[PDB]
Amino acid sequence: SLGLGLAAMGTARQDVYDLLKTNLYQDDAVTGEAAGLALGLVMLGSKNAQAIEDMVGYAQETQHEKILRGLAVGIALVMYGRMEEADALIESLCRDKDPILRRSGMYTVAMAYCGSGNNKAIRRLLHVAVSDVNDDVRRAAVESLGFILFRTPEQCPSVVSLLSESYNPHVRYGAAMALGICCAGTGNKEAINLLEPMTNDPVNYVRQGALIASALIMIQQTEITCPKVNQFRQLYSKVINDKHDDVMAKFGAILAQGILDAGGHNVTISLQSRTGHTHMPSVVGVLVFTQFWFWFPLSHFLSLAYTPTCVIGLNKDL
Amino acid sequence: AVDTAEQVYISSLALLKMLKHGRAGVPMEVMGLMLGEFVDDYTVRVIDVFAMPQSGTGVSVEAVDPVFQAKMLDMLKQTGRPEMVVGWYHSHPGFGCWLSGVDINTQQSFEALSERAVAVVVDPIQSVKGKVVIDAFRLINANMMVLGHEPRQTTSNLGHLNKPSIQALIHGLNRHYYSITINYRKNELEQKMLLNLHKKSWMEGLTLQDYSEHCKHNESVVKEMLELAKNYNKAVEEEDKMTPEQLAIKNVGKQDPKRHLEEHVDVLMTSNIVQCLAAMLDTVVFK
Amino acid sequence: LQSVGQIVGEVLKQLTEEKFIVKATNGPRYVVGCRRQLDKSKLKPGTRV
Amino acid sequence: LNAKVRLLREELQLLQEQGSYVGEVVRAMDKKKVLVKVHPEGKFVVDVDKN
Amino acid sequence: HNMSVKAMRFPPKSYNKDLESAEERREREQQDLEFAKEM
Amino acid sequence: EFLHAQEEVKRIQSIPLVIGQFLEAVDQNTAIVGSTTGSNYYVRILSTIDRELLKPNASVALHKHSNALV
Amino acid sequence: MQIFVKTLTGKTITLEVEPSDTIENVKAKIQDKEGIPPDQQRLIFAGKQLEDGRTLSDYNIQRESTLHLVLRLRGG
Amino acid sequence: MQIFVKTLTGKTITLEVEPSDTIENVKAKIQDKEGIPPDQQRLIFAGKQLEDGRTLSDYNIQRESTLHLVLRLRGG
Amino acid sequence: MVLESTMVCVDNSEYMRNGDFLPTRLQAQQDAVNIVCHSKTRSNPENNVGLITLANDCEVLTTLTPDTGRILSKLHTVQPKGKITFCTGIRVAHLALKHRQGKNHKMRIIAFVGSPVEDNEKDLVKLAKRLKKEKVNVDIINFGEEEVNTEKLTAFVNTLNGKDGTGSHLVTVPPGPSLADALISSPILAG
Amino acid sequence: AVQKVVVHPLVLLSVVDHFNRIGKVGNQKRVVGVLLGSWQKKVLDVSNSFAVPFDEDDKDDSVWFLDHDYLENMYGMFKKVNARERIVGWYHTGPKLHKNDIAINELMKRYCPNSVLVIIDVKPKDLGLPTEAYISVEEVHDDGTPTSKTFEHVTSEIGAEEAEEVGVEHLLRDIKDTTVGTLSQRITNQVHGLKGLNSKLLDIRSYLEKVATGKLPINHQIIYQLQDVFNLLPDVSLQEFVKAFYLKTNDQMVVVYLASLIRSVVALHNLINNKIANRDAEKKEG
Amino acid sequence: ENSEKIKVNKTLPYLVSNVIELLDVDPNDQEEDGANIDLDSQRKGKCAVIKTSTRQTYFLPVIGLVDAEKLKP
Repeated sequence: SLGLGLAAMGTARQDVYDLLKTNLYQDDAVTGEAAGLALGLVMLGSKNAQAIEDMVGYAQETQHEKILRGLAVGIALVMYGRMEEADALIESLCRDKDPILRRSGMYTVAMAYCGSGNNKAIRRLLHVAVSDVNDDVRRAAVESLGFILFRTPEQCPSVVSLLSESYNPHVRYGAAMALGICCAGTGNKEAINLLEPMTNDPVNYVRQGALIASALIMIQQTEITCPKVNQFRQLYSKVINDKHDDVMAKFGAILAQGILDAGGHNVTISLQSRTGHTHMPSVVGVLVFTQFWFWFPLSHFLSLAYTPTCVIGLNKDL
Repeated sequence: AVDTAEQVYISSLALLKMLKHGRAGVPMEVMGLMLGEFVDDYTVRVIDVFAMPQSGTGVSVEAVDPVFQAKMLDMLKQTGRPEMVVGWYHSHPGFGCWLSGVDINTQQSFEALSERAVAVVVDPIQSVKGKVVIDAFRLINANMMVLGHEPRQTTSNLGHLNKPSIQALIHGLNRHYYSITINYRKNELEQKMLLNLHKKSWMEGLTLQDYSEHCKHNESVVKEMLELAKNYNKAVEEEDKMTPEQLAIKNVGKQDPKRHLEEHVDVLMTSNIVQCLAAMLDTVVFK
Repeated sequence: LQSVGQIVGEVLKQLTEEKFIVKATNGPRYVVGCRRQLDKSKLKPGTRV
Repeated sequence: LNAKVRLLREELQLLQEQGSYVGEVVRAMDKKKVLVKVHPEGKFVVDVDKN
Repeated sequence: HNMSVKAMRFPPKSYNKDLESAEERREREQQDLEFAKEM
Repeated sequence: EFLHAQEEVKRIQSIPLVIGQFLEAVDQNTAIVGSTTGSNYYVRILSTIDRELLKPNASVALHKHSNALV
Repeated sequence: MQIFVKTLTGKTITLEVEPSDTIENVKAKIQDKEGIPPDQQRLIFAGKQLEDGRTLSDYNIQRESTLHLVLRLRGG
Repeated sequence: MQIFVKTLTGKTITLEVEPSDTIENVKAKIQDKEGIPPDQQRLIFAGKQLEDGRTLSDYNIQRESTLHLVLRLRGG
Repeated sequence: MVLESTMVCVDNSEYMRNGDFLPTRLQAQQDAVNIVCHSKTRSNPENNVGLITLANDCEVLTTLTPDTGRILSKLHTVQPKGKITFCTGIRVAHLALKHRQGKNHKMRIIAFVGSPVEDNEKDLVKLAKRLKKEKVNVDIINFGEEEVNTEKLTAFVNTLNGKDGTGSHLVTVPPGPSLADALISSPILAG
Repeated sequence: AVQKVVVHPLVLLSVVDHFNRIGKVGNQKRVVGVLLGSWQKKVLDVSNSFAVPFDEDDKDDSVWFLDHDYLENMYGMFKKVNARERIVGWYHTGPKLHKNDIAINELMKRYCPNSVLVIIDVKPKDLGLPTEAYISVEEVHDDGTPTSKTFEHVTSEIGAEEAEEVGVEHLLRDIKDTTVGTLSQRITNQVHGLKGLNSKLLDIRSYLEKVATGKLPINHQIIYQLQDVFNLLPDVSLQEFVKAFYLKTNDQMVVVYLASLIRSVVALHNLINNKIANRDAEKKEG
Repeated sequence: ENSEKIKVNKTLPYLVSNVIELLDVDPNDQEEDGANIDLDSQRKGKCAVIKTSTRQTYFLPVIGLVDAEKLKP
């Protein structure tokens, strides 16, 4: 279901919709979430009303949480970019009492308004982070900001740098990740100088988050292009050797080692394209990557954001 | 193989039952049995719990006779609740949470009868107004470390969100058994009816507080306001004649007029406002 | 073989309903509670427990 | 307000750690070592923190 | 009272000093805890 | 949230705790106490207690493990 | 011949037996099937807790009847 | 009136019932024609699980309605 | 092998004070209960019986149990007064036969009528067809100052089990004062 | 006889569970069970319960089935694990008391002659408490019978024990009023009182219309007490009352005056301290 | 078998101590089963008080492997 959903994404081919429907209805805790994800992939951006009404039904009433924890992505992914047209869905999801659907609403409002800082989107998304009772949705809320801000990196430090001091660690991890994902392509001189104390926070997994964000923001910088590359190099090199530092921290260091030298240095992220348009496959890849918190083998989806960094000449079609 | 994501769901009713039973046997280690269902290989629900009769050794307890539970496990099915048993619990008062060297033995046979079994432990005297100290454990076979493997092959972050206490880790813990995360199953209806706790009769809201004692209370409070006001200006004059570093010490032995004054203003205003509003509402709503 | 002994001490006073201040036979003093079943009317100061 | 709340939350974990004795110093020795006396015990030869 | 309280918070500024207990003491505490738990 | 965290710190005041005598205060939130075991300690104090009741020779309670004023 | 037993997990077990089989022989067969120490397991039928020396015959048991098995339980 | 029971095996069995019938009796018919004992099932109806003390009318089920059925293995 | 559960219904109306039979009527019906309960016990030991009684209003003296001693001692306590209320008796028996421990047991009513009753045909047929849907089996003993010519009871067995189904049977009064329990000894088995 | 009853919350959660648990089994409108508790002086304290199988058919008011020996031996089982509790009553969850209920009581009275009936409403829509308590009495009247048998009202309240209160307080994470104090002293009170009184008067009118017509089985005692109620209302307009009311409020205001003055001067001192603590420190950065 | 079990409790190092007392106490008025301790009540024999060489005093609700009939202060 993973392979087929990826390879046929966005086609809205009917046969795969059929087969994934019948695979979900089994109500099994290891099939139904993968079917949900694959369905989201193939149904990409269709805003298909009957399919949505179909797939919300099972999610309204099931015993197994895994399926909900999968479909929470799919019901956002089907809804890409329609902006206010999706509002009717939003006004339902944020009304739900089940925490997983409230969590999904965040991803949905994020994916509906990508690249545009619509005032009501930022207002509601920021509001819910301050006031919800469940920490996972409080994370996902601030996590969503990066998608709706990324066209104006100079803005985010004006807001995330306050919330980075939240007492509870979930909000700190969320804000650090939102910053790291939003500006990720540019070695911004300001944002980086927030992350050093985060790299020394007593909570281990927020340090993991901070290391990931740091290694992401810098992907092709050099010591002349920003004055910090060697610092983070040697930080990774020490913490990966240290025999006493925590697991679920140095895991982040290993991933940093990989990402910073990914693809022979010949690659970078492209969530903004040089034509001025947004580039869906990198958006999907990075969103699915952020879910590694729940299920490790999704990390491969990060590869969908890599793009070559070259110029090539041609004289004839051959 | 086992994993690092398994999740235990407990209802409110099991919680209140366990707290009450554990607190009643406060000097000793009481016992009980818990029942529910394995909805899947990743999650387990416990729905209800019932106590058990014991003869107590000084250190611990043993279940006196099994005829009791053999009766109970069919006595109640005449009224629904057909669930099978899934685990047991005992309470450590103030010690902390761990499995003793014999609790482990008792868990051995529970697991041998069903490999998914669980053990639960609670602390009824350290738990206060929140943060009720509950934990869940399961044994691990030393065979796996003889191979040099480790249990609980891992695929997810969500198991590592908490750290064990030093006291729990001095005892066996990871070298003998491993913990499982817990969460609370709820529904809106029971919440909607539980919050009625300390609601009160409507009539209580419309009482006039015995107009003869009210003035006595008022012009009792005013007297100590007098005697404090005459002691305030000394501490105002001494504001700066000494090193401020020791000024904290100037508080410690001797009550200060400023902080101790304003609580009387709080009392007086809070009383005299509502006493006056209620009289107006009465003098309008009746005739 | 499973029995366990108990310390002997002397009651000094009662603080609240379930907290009492007691003295051991060697010097130390403690604040501690009691079983719910004992007749707390008997525990006048100076009794041995 | 956030800083004071965080400090209050951390106070519980901070307060759990162990205490410290009080002693009377007799006279100092070479290389940052002194001699101290604790009243219900014998005298010790101890070293000095960097501050 | 409201008039006085309104202008009280203007002078408090430049309070960026925000430290809890330490930076490197956590490693020492963890090492001591591990050493105590070993024995 | 601060009200909950304010009343969450009373786990420390559990049932078995020793009794000592207050001697003096070196500064804020730190003091010298003498346990009835027979030795003197230099220890920490808890924040929420009232600082106007620490008289020269009053009687206080200490944590059984940490020997911290409670 | 053959006999059944059930237990509080909902598990059932089936034993080839003969009426001459002693209760201790039954316990032995149970351990041979599942490994439980014979002293932690206890048996009940007809409201009566079993003892070792009697036999299926003198227990008046008949084909395919179902015993109850229950476990010893202590803290410590 | 007719309803269909799609088993996990893919086999769909024709069940004749009425709105006055009860889920316990549909389970009875299921045990009758497929042998499976009445506690070994869960009835899913592409939604919430069915409950046995309820009539077919309580679920607004109508002629030719279709349902899927899953086993309920317990223990091991 | 069939597993059985039976509610036995007993009359103690005023007319039960009659003693036209050789012993007091109470003794005859008591020994009838004895024989039927023993027969059901030996039929299968896991079978169980419960005791219910008719008067001006019905009463239950034991819930369904495999024991006999309680039934015997309670019936020893019984004393006859008041009218009879057959319809209510059958309906409450229908309630008590549900809420059953052995759901898979088949259900049996045994009934004695020692007195006349002003029952209504239409109500009894409604009840009877209801119970036929319930697929309950009734057996009834007409005796003493009988139901005249079995007149309603016949239609009862007609409307209930007893037509298109041999689950339910009417035994006429053995008119001779000899012990009816000895005389019904075949009819309960040749039911 | 008995002056008030205090109910612990554990029975509330147990009943709420039982209702849905039976909802599985059948189309039963109502459920019934046994209440266990203890006595002090004239006050009853009730703390634990278990359900008993029960059946009823709306065919008529006189065909219902309660099982004896289930209760008989279940109480034995509970006795054998806690000796302090005695059977002390029974409960059911009907929205209002039913016609059968008195004849139900005459059954179980054999187990305790003081037995009391508690109603627990399982579906709240309203701001009254969910409980009610009723005790049986005979009452004499001129004619129609020497005595009727009648349920009459005993006052009831919810309480909590030391540790069950901790348990419940752990669960109510999701809502609290912002601050206890004068805003709680009002909004948690006066508005609720006024709403309750309005609902009571509404029910009075609803009965009075169905006595002006409808079935109208006129009962004179109602009219007697209503005459008392209407006679009781005071004349506020009397001059000698007005002079007293002014002479009281015109005194009460002085204390608010004085207190507000003190509050203002303290806040002023606090401002002075802040400003001088700033101007003498800001200069240090040059 | 049980005999050798006793043999292993004895082992060897033993504190020495003096018997201070010999005492005789009777059960509570109510002694439910449930949670109840089979030691602080419901032994018909004596109970003792001892003084260790380390100057501690302990109550003993049961004496152990020695018959009280031959102990004296």
